[PDB]
Amino acid sequence: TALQQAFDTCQNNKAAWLQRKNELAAAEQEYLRLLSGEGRNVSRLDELRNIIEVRKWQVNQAAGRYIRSHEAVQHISIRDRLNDFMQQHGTALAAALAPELMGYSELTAIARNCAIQRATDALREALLSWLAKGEKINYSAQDSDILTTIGFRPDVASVDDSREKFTPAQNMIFSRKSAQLASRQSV
Amino acid sequence: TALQQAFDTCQNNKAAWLQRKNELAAAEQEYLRLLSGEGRNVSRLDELRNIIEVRKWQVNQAAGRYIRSHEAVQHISIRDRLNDFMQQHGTALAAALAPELMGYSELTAIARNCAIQRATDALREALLSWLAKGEKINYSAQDSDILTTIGFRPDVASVDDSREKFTPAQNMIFSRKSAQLASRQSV
Ligand SMILES: [Hg+2]
Ligand SMILES: [Hg+2]
Repeated sequence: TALQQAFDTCQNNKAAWLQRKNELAAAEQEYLRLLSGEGRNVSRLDELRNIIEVRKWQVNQAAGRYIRSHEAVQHISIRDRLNDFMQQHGTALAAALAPELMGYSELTAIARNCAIQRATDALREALLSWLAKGEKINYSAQDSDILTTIGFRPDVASVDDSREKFTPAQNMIFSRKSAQLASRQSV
Repeated sequence: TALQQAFDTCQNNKAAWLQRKNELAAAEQEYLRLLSGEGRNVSRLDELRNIIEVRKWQVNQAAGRYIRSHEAVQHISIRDRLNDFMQQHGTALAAALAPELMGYSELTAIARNCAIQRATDALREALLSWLAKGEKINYSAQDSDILTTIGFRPDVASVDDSREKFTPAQNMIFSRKSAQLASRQSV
């Protein structure tokens, strides 16, 4: 399913994000070791300084991509579970909304928009009243394992990491440097 | 119930509106009979001209009041039937919306607004997809007799009748003249 793929991608993206944070930390650590020593490796320091800049960008990109993949999983589940819900109870729901919705398949564009907006306001009010009961809400059983596994929201750390904005021109430079970093043989 | 009262009021208001339209027509008819005759009852004509102006205002007011009472019946039924719906299926609906709604009773004001808006967008999308099936929508069985009796929408005649706007100052004058018209003994 699309949901399963979306979950595999989210899990992959979260790992990539944490991997980048590890790599950055490893570079920061080597840099600091050199700053703390007696030597003065001008070129190694300069190269590490460049690497650190690249890793920060990678952390930022990975964090954003992870957040979007996380939201994608939830978005797909909601859509799909709501479709199943309407399959079971659409008739009763529409019937309750009949004074707004009856004759929908015959309405003009302008009429359909009004009808949907008003039906939507009524639904919102009903949802709000039900929510006020304070009943605890669990995930749909069908998607509970996946939704539980991914967590309710991405950690704020990923939001902090992706806050910085990079232009397309910057992404061009950094994506080039990333590829260069990826083909480096350590020696 | 509030719905039963609202229906009694709608039925009353529709009758009042048609009654006013009859009264106006009766005055217009007497006026025309006089215009078509040989006589020249200056004062009766002038009084009829005044009466006709008052009846037009009454038709306008009654029409508006009828439309609002009709919408009130539908508004109450939708609210009530949706409440019953949530009573039966709220848990499943909320569960399907869990990635948006879970933890709602704990959210800040800003968070609650976002959560409701997003849950509401998802609902709208689900409703739209279900509607695209083109299944015919009937009234909830509980309110079907009342909703059928009142009709889906007020006749456009009532919209035409209430289109004209009257200021509070005009309503003051006309409401006075209406009362005067009501205490007239015909002679
Ligand atoms: Hg994930
Ligand atoms: Hg009515």
